[PDB]
Amino acid sequence: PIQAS
Amino acid sequence: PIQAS
Amino acid sequence: TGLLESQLSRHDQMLSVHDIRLADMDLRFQVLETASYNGVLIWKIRDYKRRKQEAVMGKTLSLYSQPFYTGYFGYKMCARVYLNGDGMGKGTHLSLFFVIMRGEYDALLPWPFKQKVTLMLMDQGSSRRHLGDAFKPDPNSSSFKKPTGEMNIASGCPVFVAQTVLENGTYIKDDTIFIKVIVDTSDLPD
Amino acid sequence: TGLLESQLSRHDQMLSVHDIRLADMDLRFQVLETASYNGVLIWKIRDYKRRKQEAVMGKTLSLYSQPFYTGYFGYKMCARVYLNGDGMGKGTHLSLFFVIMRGEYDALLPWPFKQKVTLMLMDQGSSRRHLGDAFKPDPNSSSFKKPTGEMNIASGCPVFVAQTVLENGTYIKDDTIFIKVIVDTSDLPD
Amino acid sequence: TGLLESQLSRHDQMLSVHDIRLADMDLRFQVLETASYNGVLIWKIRDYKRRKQEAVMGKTLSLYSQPFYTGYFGYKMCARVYLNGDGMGKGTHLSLFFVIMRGEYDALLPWPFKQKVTLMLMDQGSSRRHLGDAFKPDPNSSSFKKPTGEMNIASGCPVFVAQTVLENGTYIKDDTIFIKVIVDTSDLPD
Repeated sequence: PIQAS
Repeated sequence: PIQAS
Repeated sequence: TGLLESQLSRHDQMLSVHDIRLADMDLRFQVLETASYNGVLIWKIRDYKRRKQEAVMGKTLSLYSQPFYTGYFGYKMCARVYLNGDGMGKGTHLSLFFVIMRGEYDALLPWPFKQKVTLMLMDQGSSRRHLGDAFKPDPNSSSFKKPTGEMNIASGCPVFVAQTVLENGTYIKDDTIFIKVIVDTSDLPD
Repeated sequence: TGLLESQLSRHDQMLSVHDIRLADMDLRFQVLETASYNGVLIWKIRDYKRRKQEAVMGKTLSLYSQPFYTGYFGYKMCARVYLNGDGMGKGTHLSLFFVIMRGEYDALLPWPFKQKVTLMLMDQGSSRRHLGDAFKPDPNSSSFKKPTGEMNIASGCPVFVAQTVLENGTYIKDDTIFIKVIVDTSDLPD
Repeated sequence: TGLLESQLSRHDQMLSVHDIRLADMDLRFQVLETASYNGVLIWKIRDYKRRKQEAVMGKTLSLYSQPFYTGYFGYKMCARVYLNGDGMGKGTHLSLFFVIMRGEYDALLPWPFKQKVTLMLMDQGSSRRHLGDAFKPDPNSSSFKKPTGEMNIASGCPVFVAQTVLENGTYIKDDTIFIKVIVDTSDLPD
């Protein structure tokens, strides 16, 4: 689960 | 079952 | 003075547009306030005597219920009643019909529509002898095709209940009747 | 100028009515956005200090929750709180009550109201040690009769919780309390 | 005439405020009409081609879904989509993210948020071959803290689906796609 920029 | 007029 | 009249005219116009939009939102509230998402519709119809008469006179032949649904993003449905009857029940019966409406999530649902449908007129007397009739939709009727317009052709029971029966029993208290429609959802994969 | 003034007056009055309707729709939205249909109410009460003071000064003695429901067409109910207490609890306790309201489908529901009711003050602390009490509606009370006015007589606990307990514990947080009402619904038509 | 002009100016101002207020309840109606309280979001995105070009041009980089909930008084959540992709998928993928929002009942809910989340893009073709990806929120990510602002940092899948796949499959139909989020609600207050 990556975050948004 | 029957439809309407 | 010509300029003042112009601005008053503009304001009057836009006040008229706001008066419509507010009337519209009052209706939208009532639709939301009576919405249901478990496949069960209860439909309260007030002023039965005045409304039956409107149908005898051909002012308003039929009434529609508010929409109801099988889930939060499921089929959108409603009911249509003729208090003075339609087809082979005209003038002698109350006719009760089921309608599929075009719903926002139709591209995601099975078509044709195939859930079991139960139409009922509630008995407000203490006996609770509700009148009911169920049916399995016929996959070839255009009533259960994926909608192309706001509503499909209605389908149901033109001779649901005889008017004499309806009015002599305990279905009408305080000039009101209740219609219940039960769509079976236990086969629906959400 | 007589005509010009007349029209300006007409518009001002209509603009007043529109402000009223707009304000009443903001309130209708809030009610819809906090509605529930599984027989469980969560009531969020903000500005506790100010509001508790308005009950001491006798400005606002009691508060009402938004309505909540046992099902989409079930009993309409709500809760009533006295931040400075009522009856045998005035000035010493918080008082909490349960209220049956006149719903649109009352003619279709069992009377008297017989569902079990649980009143609760939520602990916002890590213990989550909620205060609560339950009861079975006594069928001889006019609290559970089929409503004839907007609301029935409230019924519940005048000495629900002592104010000293409530204010020294962890029930209050960011000047906010939560009340929970649970109506058992597992013996009714869905 | 100076007095007439002043009242005309006062009515014009109020008319503008009403026009804003009316437009804003239109949005509120659409949010309420698409609310879901069972933990499952279906998100309909119309005008794919135009909105995709808006993201490419940098006009509108991302779109937010309407909020959805785990219960009537549960977590508030939404979805975020980048049609032209974000991060390691900018220009080549569609990116799709889950967002915890500040909820009115946060003081009653477990933090960090630990519910399983499935992100999907629906197949509108007969295969019903939906693209999907589930994940268990990492208890240490700030994406799952008790919200302090309106929205936590979004978390999800930057390389959810490659654009070439998406646009060569049966996922688009009448210039519309559908996104589904399922939060598991089985281990919580019911």
